[PDB]
Amino acid sequence: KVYDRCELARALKASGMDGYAGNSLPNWVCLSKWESSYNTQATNRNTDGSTDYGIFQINSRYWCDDGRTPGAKNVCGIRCSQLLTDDLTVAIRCAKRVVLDPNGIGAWVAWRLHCQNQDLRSYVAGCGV
Ligand SMILES: CC(=O)N[C@H]1[C@@H](Oc2ccc3c(C)cc(=O)oc3c2)O[C@H](CO)[C@@H](O[C@@H]2O[C@H](CO)[C@@H](O[C@@H]3O[C@H](CO)[C@@H](O)[C@H](O)[C@H]3NC(C)=O)[C@H](O)[C@H]2NC(C)=O)[C@@H]1O
Repeated sequence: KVYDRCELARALKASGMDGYAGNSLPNWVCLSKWESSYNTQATNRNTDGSTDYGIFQINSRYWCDDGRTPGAKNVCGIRCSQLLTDDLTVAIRCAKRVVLDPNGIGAWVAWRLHCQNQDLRSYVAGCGV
């Protein structure tokens, strides 16, 4: 499913993502926008054999099992396939686990590049959240 910006915002707010580990809502909308363009079925293969999965583009080397990534750890304890569903429950739960590591929201290259040290007010504007 390709989420509408405000449709996503409402779904993340409802899942407790606003302030999750000190990361306000606009941070998560900004990273979903630039990581996948709000598409839960987005996939991206890397040089090293790993693949990025879903709306938050979670890597198969540490967080999920896709059966073709060499030396993977599956810390989220899921199949990567579970990150591409229209239903965000599993993606949210894994993303929640990703920001608990020391690097936090800095784990996401799109966040560091287009959201970090920017005015993200516009990503939630008009959503009524
Ligand atoms: C949001 C997702 O999937 N992001 C992960 C991933 O994602 C991408 C995704 C797309 C790209 C693209 C398109 C291009 C490009 O150049 O790079 C990418 C990296 O690749 C990073 C590789 O460094 C991971 O970051 C690395 O990931 C784990 C998660 O924490 C680390 O292991 C953990 O390291 C910390 C030390 O800080 C410990 O606390 C824990 O022991 C440990 N493992 C566990 C299980 O928690 C490691 O350090 C950290 N790497 C560095 C060098 O930043 C980050 O998680």
